[PDB]
Amino acid sequence: TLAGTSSDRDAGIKSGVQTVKAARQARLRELFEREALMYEKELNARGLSLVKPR
Amino acid sequence: NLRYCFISEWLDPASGILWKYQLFYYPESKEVEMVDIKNRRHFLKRTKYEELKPSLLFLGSVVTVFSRQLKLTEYGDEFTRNRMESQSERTLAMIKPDAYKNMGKIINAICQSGFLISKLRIGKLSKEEAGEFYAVHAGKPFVDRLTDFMSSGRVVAMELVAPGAIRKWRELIGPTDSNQARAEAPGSLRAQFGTDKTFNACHGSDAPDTAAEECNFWFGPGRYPGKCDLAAGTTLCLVKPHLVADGAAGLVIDLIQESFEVTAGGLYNLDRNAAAEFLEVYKGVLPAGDFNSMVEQLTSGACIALEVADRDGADAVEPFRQLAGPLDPELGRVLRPASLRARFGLDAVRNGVHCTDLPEDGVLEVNYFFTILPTA
Amino acid sequence: REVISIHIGQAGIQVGNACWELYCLEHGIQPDGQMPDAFNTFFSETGAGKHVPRCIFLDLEPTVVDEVRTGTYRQLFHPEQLISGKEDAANNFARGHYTIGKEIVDLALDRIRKLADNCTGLQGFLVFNAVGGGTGSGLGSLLLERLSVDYGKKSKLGFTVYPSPQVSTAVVEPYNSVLSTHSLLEHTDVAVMLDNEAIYDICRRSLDIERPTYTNLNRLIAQVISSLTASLRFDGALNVDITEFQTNLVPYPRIHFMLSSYAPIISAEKAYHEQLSVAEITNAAFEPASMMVKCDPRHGKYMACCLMYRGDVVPKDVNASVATIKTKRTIQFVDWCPTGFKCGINYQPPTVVPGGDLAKVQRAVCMISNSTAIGEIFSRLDHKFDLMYAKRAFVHWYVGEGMEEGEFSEAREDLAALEKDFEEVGA
Amino acid sequence: AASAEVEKLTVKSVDPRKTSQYADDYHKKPADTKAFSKTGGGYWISQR
Amino acid sequence: GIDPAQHRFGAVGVRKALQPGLDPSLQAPKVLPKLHEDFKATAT
Amino acid sequence: MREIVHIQGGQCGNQIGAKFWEVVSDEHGIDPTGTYHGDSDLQLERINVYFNEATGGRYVPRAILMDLEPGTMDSVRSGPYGQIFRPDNFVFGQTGAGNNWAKGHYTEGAELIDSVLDVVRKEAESCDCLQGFQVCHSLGGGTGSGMGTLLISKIREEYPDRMMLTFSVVPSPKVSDTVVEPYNATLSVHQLVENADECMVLDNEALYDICFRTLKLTTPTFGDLNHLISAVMSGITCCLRFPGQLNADLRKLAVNLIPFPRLHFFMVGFTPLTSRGSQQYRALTVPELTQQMWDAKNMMCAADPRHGRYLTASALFRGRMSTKEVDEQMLNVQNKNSSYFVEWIPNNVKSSVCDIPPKGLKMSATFIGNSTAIQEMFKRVSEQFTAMFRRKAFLHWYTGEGMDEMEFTEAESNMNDLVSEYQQYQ
Amino acid sequence: MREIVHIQGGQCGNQIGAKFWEVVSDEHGIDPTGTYHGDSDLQLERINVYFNEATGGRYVPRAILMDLEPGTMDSVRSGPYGQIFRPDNFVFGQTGAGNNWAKGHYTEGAELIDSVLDVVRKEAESCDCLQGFQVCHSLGGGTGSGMGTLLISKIREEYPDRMMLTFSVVPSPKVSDTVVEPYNATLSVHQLVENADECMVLDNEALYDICFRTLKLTTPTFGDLNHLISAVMSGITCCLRFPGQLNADLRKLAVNLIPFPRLHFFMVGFTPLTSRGSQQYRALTVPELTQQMWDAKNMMCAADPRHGRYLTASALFRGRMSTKEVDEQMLNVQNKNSSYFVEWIPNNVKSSVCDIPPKGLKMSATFIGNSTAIQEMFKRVSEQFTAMFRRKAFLHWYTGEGMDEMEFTEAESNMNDLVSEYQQYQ
Ligand SMILES: Nc1nc2c(ncn2[C@@H]2O[C@H](COP(=O)(O)OP(=O)(O)OP(=O)(O)O)[C@@H](O)[C@H]2O)c(=O)[nH]1
Ligand SMILES: Nc1nc2c(ncn2[C@@H]2O[C@H](COP(=O)(O)OP(=O)(O)O)[C@@H](O)[C@H]2O)c(=O)[nH]1
Ligand SMILES: Nc1nc2c(ncn2[C@@H]2O[C@H](COP(=O)(O)OP(=O)(O)O)[C@@H](O)[C@H]2O)c(=O)[nH]1
Ligand SMILES: [Mg+2]
Repeated sequence: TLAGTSSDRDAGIKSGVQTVKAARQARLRELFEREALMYEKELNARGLSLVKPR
Repeated sequence: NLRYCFISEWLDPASGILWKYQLFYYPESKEVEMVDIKNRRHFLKRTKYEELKPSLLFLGSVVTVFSRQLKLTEYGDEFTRNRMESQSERTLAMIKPDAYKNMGKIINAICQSGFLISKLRIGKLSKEEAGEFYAVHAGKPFVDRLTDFMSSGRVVAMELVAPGAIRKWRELIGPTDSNQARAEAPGSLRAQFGTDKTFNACHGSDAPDTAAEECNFWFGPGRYPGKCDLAAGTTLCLVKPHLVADGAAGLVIDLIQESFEVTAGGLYNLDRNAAAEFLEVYKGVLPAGDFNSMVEQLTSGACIALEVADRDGADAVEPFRQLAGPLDPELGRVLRPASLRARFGLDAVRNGVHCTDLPEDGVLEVNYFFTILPTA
Repeated sequence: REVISIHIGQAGIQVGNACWELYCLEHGIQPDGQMPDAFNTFFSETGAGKHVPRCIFLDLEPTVVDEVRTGTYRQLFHPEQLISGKEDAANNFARGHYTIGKEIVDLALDRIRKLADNCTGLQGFLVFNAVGGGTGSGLGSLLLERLSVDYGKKSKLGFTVYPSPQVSTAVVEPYNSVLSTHSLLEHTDVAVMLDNEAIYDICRRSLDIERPTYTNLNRLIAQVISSLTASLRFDGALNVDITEFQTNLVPYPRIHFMLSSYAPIISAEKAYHEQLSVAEITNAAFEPASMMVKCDPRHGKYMACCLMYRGDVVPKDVNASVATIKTKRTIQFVDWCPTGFKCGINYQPPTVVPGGDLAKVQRAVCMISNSTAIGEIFSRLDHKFDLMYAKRAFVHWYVGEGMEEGEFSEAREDLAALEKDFEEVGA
Repeated sequence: AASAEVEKLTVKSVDPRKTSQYADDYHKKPADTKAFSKTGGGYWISQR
Repeated sequence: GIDPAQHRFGAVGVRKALQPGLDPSLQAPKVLPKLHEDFKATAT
Repeated sequence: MREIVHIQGGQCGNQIGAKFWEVVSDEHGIDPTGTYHGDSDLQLERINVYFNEATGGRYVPRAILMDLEPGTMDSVRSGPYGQIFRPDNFVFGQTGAGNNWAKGHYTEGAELIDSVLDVVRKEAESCDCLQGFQVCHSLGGGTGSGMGTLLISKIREEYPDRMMLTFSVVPSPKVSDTVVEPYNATLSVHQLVENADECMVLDNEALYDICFRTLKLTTPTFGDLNHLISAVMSGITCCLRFPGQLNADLRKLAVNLIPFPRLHFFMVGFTPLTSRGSQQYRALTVPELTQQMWDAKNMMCAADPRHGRYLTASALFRGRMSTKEVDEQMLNVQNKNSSYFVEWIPNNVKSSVCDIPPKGLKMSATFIGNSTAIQEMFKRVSEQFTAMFRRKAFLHWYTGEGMDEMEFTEAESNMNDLVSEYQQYQ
Repeated sequence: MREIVHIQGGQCGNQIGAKFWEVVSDEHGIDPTGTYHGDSDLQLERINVYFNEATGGRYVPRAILMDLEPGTMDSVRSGPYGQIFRPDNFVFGQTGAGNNWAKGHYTEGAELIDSVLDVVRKEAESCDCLQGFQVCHSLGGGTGSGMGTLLISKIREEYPDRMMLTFSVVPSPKVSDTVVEPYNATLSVHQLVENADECMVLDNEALYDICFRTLKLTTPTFGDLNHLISAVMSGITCCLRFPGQLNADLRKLAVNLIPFPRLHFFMVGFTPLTSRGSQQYRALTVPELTQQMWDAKNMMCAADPRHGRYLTASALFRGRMSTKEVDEQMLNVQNKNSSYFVEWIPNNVKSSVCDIPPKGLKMSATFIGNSTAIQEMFKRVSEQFTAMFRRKAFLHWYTGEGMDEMEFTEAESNMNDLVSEYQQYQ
């Protein structure tokens, strides 16, 4: 289904569109984590580095 | 003071009634004002927008003020008339399939020589579709064989707006015989990318009324002719308003046409509610930047979007992502200079091109952008 | 053997939010509620493949509570135990004890009744609150009162968070503290003090976190509580249940105030640094540099001490170490209690929390003592109460709620009585 | 510095810290919880 | 180059200073010497 | 859950309110078209404090405009986030008081206040649990001070159990618009000390000093000063709209800050304020924020705090920060400058931390100090008042409308016994 | 850790400091844009003494520029390594003193010194443990001497427990810029002998003679003179910034070189200094450096040390050396020229070795000698002071501003008793 019924909003169950959106966000985050782990090695091959948060 | 006025209309986002907003724009102070035509009351006072190019505003154009995009339907004043009689000259400058293989250089030449592209669309025409076109040339057997040639490849159709636009285009094309054009003027586009008199790379409307009719045929109110979207093994790329404004669209599309086959493309000036949906998945990541700011830049202007496909036809996501390089233009410029984001992406949020990022995601974004937004 | 745990206030439910994280991590329960008999003292097994804790979070402001209702542990407590009011008590004892209490305590005790009825072998209660705030002090005291008239005979373990002397984040917490003790004296059975500045110095010195948040504090407090209940949850060589603290640690009907401490509080590289054994952790449990309340036990004399050992501890060396402690003369006991110790040994070591700051040590010690430095602490609070009360500052908020000066005067003289009791017992 | 810690830092480089302290700290991966078993803490005593 | 009548004589935001995270010019360079970051990871 | 209704009065209040609702809408991520387009789910959860969804995610502000000239109504439909408001809530006269306190409190009030009380009654009963009311007005104007003041009086007569925040700008002699500023301010103060719970004193002099020195701006127009006060107000009510490691509601802040029922006039500041040329050269730490907070040049009143003592103070921080660092900084500040705080109250500094910073900033602060230096500002006003009252200047337009001289003497009495008791606790 | 803040006064002070921060940044390997680009790790651990990390490798110096005329500040931002200072540290007047000590100490000071004190305070508590302050200024100019002198007095009153270095140039009749040189120098020295902990005396005459003889330059501009002074200042502070086989901090050198509280005027040298034509024809050994170090024509004062005795002396070496060679060289110098040393103090030479040489060199040294030949300089100045003051020339531009005559007599008496006690200990 695309959306939720009237009982879903009370039961707290998220709608189909909401759940698919969240899952998509998180899969994307995984991909960019892999990409960052690759870029760090590619930079240290040259002697430069990414900046890391504090 | 000087005032350019237009009635624009704006349908809103959740109570369907359309209506006119009449608009006053002051060139000297870069100032825009709005008063509703109905109710005789002010809407937006003497505030400094200065985000709209005065050249960009013209009859039938869509401009976004304060998160509302309202196309200017038509001016009210006769003063504004003469002043924009000047600019609002429109022509239909479509291309032929023989030059379609090298259309990036052509669009580059166009917008770098000086023009405006208003609306752009790539399609593939059926026989009845090409016969619906060229309606005035139905009796000529030359055209009756032309239509079969035209129905073969993938055609491009762009609307050109410029002062004296019809005349400049009839100039830059060159005579229909490309051999004599090669002999006469090498700078002519037909002489540059023309094979035979029978085949001309670029076709230009010879009359204002004819252009007004063929423009309507190509992208009329409810018309989306010759849609050619191949969902399998295709990726979505977004040429952003930065490139649309500066004219690097020709610089990017020839570059990507060199490496991949380009299939379907259009000029979509999204609404905010469409941009939020399209983007909404990159708010988790921090490399992309503020989700609100990123969405805002995308709605701030027109943008082109093409379906990219690879030569082998296996999958285009990964190869195109290596071509696009890193998400940040600095990272690209340092360790992937050949990337186009590194080449002409300004900074974090003003990056040049946006791209699909997942193989499960490419076809989804593509079919959305080429069926869902276009139908609505 | 089953014990239920209620959490009152902004501080209490965050501490509990670390405790239950620790419990599920110790018993192998995934936060969504299922495992991939020792747990039975905390989690009731409803139906199949589900375990719900025996606790009630309750508070008047909904912001922290629905932060839980949206956090990671949504599936652990479903939304009917997490009681939430509409508006806060706002650091106002009278507002929490009379205005909103009268509307929330009935629902609270009505819920705790059918929690106890689901239970069968109820050991006791243990509450979590900070006495500086408004909700944790006022309606906490009102709740403890109605629970004491409900059952009475059952032990009530009050783990309170007192205001530190110099580092403090409120203004009227002396008023709320004094008004809290006036009921915490004659209601709870065993009241454990846990200040904040001592924990700050602990994570600054031993754990060497220089920018500690509240998560790290609540994490190691949860480690102390878990080390307290490990004797009930897991089998060891010498088990000690909740009823023992009632007898072994409280020599008088009113002297129930316990300083806690813990060792070895060690990071991930100092563990490889140090050779860990029983003699030094028994030492480290007694120096003021590892106590949870900023006070100097050198100034006081111990009444009775309890030692919870976890992990790879045999009983001969704990006996040898406490023999060395009793023969040392840097610390002093009272002449009343020659048997000043109570050991307890459990087999399971303390676990680690991924992303935590503590390493997996083989053994650990939780010390819980009783001394007269606490009598010094209460005098420190009484002095800073009397100064502000001398000018009648902030009084009009309490009287505007509906209280008077009479309870202020009688709580003042009550702590004066407590001060006299500690100083006469010290002799 | 430890290689695994450096890797964790470059992992956290991508997270925006746009969530609250509570979630950001108390978040758990499903592999973070180990099944219950008799560890070598103090269990070699009773297994004689 | 002034028309004596039409010319106007006489001599002719804070969000940018408030929220600089949006500002594209003021940013981290995002690429640093490896030795520097390896010192910083253990220092900070 | 907890509810704040917003009331705007006078020209200065209306424009401040416009920028305030601009900033709030930006922090919650709703566009001026009234739809939601934010990012984090932490934004959706506490928008009932300021908004009501009407039909499908359309959020209207819970605000009531109140004025007497249509020029103000044009100026509030002026900017973006101006069409977001509620057309019915534009309760509005037509004549115009025009810098006359008697016209704002006796003549035009008699025909406008019944209407505004009805619409604010509808806004109060539209929600479930009120937390308090929040009005923004001035103390020099006529349609702002007198009208809003009676509004405060009638509301406190109606709902005596809710909180009340009043953002009031006060006249200063260096930046002085009208000539009857003391004639209106003293009467406004006279009624505010007996009606309102607490008042956040502001002024334009300190704002221009800030925009010149620390912002290093060229042309600080009014949109900027209103932007600064807006950021202040958003910083105050951030703890309700966002979760924090140490929560502090409005009433909690009031009971921590107000030791006596008449000692409730606060000086406010904000941090960080950096020039765009020196922003890159600055670090972002808690001590960096604190050293700018306790700077006397960063306060938003014309009252040098080192000319008196602090009674209490509060610091609301925004952003993921170290709590130990927060408290040690407050303690160090309290210990170094030990004479500038009051003696008979220990730990004069209450603090709170929120996890959500403002948009674009990494870590921000908001200072609220209840000092005794406000008696200088009331003295510099009362002296202007008595100098004019010794010669009865400008008096006839006031007495000829219904007011009498005894009201002016009562204002003198209350202002004077007020400043004597601040001097008493100094 | 151990902290040194920098204070630059006057035109000469600003240009000297510009070269100083150029060479320090060069030593720590940071580019003129403010980021790190070095190669060795040794530079990273001790940049906290002279910098503060701002954001992403942005290290701003802990410096405070201070003067009264914008020409000097513009010349600072014009050259390279001018884009790294914090613009808030450009505390700065508008009128200009102009060779008037009374202007620099009584009138313009009253409105500039509170502001510089604000920023130097904020920059002092920005760090944890102060080692001391480091001031570069002149004794001939007005805005340098007078303003810097009062700043020294205010600072020594607030932080009396911290060390203090003053690099002060003195005027000489042979290189004479202005006319009121003695009226400035006498008063400044009179204040420095009770306020400053120690002073490193410089002068342009000896520097010009050095670039003529040893350097054999053609056009000795101010750039090279400031270049030499910078190399001296980096040489004296290298011990804190780098490890070594024997570390000697600032207070360590002070207690080693100052036998009496008023005997704290040092003369300085520097080695190696060689002409470019002979740059490759020379050798690099510790005896080679010691010969050039103990030469009388290598001192940076116009005081022939062979006309007096060294009370004490110190030499700070940089580079991989054998301390045995270092100490025996000091012993040889002390044994051969035994008449030029004091008798009642044995082993008058303190030494130190650091293992990091300056950029481009293999081995360098820095000599600091507290001799008694400096009384020749002060007699040379005081006699000019008496020659002018005995007939009251130029006196009224000082008396007309707040100063009186007994101040000049006080400076005379203090100068006279100082040189007499130097002559006594000779
Ligand atoms: N150890 C610890 N103490 C906390 C924590 N949060 C708040 N506190 C303490 O709680 C005391 C004030 O009471 P709070 O828990 O904050 O608030 P409250 O008890 O719910 O009372 P109200 O604020 O009126 O709702 C402060 O002195 C804090 O030191 C925490 O997470 N851990
Ligand atoms: N900060 C700020 N102050 C304003 C603005 N407009 C007016 N004021 C102040 O309002 C004072 C006069 O009060 P006024 O606005 O006329 O009140 P009213 O006449 O009752 O509406 C003047 O001293 C101004 O400083 C504004 O846009 N921003
Ligand atoms: N070494 C050096 N000395 C200088 C420089 N500029 C000025 N001086 C000396 O300083 C003296 C004048 O000091 P001045 O700069 O006018 O001091 P101020 O007016 O107080 O700032 C002159 O005798 C010069 O010899 C410089 O760039 N380098
Ligand atoms: Mg609370």
